[PDB]
Amino acid sequence: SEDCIPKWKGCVNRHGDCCEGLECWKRRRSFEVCVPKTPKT
Repeated sequence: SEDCIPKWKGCVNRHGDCCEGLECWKRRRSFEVCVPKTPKT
C-alpha cells in the first residue's frame, strides 16, 4: 500500500518514482527498470 516503484517493475517514464533505495536504470536488452541502489565501498 505504498506509492513507489518496486525492484524491477519498469521505469520507461518513471525514473524519479522508485521506492527509497532504488534507482531507474536503462538497459539495451530490456526496458528501463527501477534497479536497487548499490552500497558505497
